[PDB]
Amino acid sequence: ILPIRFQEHLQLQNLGINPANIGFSTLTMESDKFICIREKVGEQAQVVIIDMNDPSNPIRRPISADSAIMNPASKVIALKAGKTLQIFNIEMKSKMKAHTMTDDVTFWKWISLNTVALVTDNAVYHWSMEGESQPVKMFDRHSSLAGCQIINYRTDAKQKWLLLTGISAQQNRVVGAMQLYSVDRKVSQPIEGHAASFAQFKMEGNAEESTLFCFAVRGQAGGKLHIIEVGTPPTGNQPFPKKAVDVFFPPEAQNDFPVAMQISEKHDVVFLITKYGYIHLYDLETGTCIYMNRISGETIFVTAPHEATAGIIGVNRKGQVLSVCVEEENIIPYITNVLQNPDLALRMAVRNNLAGAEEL
Amino acid sequence: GDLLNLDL
Amino acid sequence: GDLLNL
Repeated sequence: ILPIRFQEHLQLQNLGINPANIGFSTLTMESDKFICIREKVGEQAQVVIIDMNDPSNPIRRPISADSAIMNPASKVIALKAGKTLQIFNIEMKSKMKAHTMTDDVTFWKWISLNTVALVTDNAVYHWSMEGESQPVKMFDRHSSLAGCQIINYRTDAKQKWLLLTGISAQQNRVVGAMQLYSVDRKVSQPIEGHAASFAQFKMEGNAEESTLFCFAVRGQAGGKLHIIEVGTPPTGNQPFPKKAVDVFFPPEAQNDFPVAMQISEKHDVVFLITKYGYIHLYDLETGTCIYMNRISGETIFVTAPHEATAGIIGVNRKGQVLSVCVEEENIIPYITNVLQNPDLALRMAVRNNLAGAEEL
Repeated sequence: GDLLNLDL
Repeated sequence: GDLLNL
């Protein structure tokens, strides 16, 4: 019995997708509802839109864009070409917005149901779809990300803590460089790190939720996972005690590093995936490592939250679409009998109303 | 013009 | 660090 459940959802090559177009610059997955792939067929560029609820009937349309990202919840697509941004509602067959930036947008993504984040060489912007809203500058980029490949951008629930991540080669390894920005303080901090997420967590005894920042890093000395409260606690709350724990890489994976993180607020667990397809599960409250294993031969290059199970969904270089979530009937007995940690098993059983700690 | 060619 | 002490 394992504490997690692995599932294959689709094989993209079986829907006529060219394997050469299955990668980070051409395939986007902004949520679990859609996958978008840019393909060139003859002289004509096209977008293929896969509805994950009806995947055998994809729409293919002509485009002239360098990047396409679908809204997390609706058939509303954003397209760009250099500095030119355009937004379309597909069901309404209409152009809803257009904007031309001063600088080329090098990376973008949806950070909520109605807001797109834009990254240029110099700065980060947020653009709301409400009313006649225009892009608003959030902060200037820090010099420590200069020349990095930008791989991610994330925020907390309230959009008060913002996090930009890039990577590059230094001393024959992949080094991550993050910029954490506080909107209320108007201050940045540079941090060495590879993958991260924010989460809301209500501690025993507190009236208000804590906002936590979790990040994983493979540094010059080994892997580490940090879980730390950002800002001063909501009035009347105890502060969350910070945790720092090891992240294991085997001796034969000397070049591997963290590429993705998703946190389940249903189970209060952190899912970590590495470039070469290793999956780790940690407890959010303590940082205790619950499980690790290799689950993809091919590299995983994009992930999202998997709504139905509160797990993680992703796509590998072969075009396998896969998910991992907590196995609710097994996790508590596993922790008790295989990890031999009755304290953690009892805590998780009562905290998240899971069955299995009636006999320890 | 448009970055997407809409069907109709 | 300004924002966080790691």
